[PDB]
Amino acid sequence: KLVADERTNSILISGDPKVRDRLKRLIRQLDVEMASKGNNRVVYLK
Amino acid sequence: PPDIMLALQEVITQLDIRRAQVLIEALIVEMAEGDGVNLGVQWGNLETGA
Repeated sequence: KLVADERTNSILISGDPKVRDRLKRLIRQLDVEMASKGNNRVVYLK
Repeated sequence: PPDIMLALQEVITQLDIRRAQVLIEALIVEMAEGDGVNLGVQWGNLETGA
């Protein structure tokens, strides 16, 4: 199974060294860019 | 929160530009020109109200 901390922002795991192989895989899988959501913009009226 | 933060920061950085400024010079030109001629001759005889 699964844990983490947002003091650290760190995945913790509970289970296999197969869960350690595949979930170091998923440690890595969703680490990447945040893709600059630009959720908000400020448009300068012409 | 850290995203909301990074977001507010990107909003404040784009609203926080210097403001240009206008020198509004109005130019009111009131130019008035008047010309009157009164000419008129009045006869009168008050001995006999005429």
